[PDB]
Amino acid sequence: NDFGRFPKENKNLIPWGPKKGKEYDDLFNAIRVSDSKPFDNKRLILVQKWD
RNA sequence: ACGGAAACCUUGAUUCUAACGCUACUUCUAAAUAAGCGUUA
Repeated sequence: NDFGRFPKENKNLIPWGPKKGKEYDDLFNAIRVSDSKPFDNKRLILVQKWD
């Protein structure tokens, strides 16, 4: 989206939301990702950032 | 020492019976708690 002070993403490129008088066209409402069953704290470590 | 005197337009009566402010309607739609590590030493 170049119509602005600095560029940003075009959120309307993949259509989402309801439209007035138009058929519902949300693709990523059809993809529904559930979360995980909780795992244990025995699987956790204390890593550090290296660049 | 009057066409005059005496005489309640009065008694008893429920503006009452029956009737759902009800029927239908997702607070809904997309969205990684994530990005940047320069320069000096």
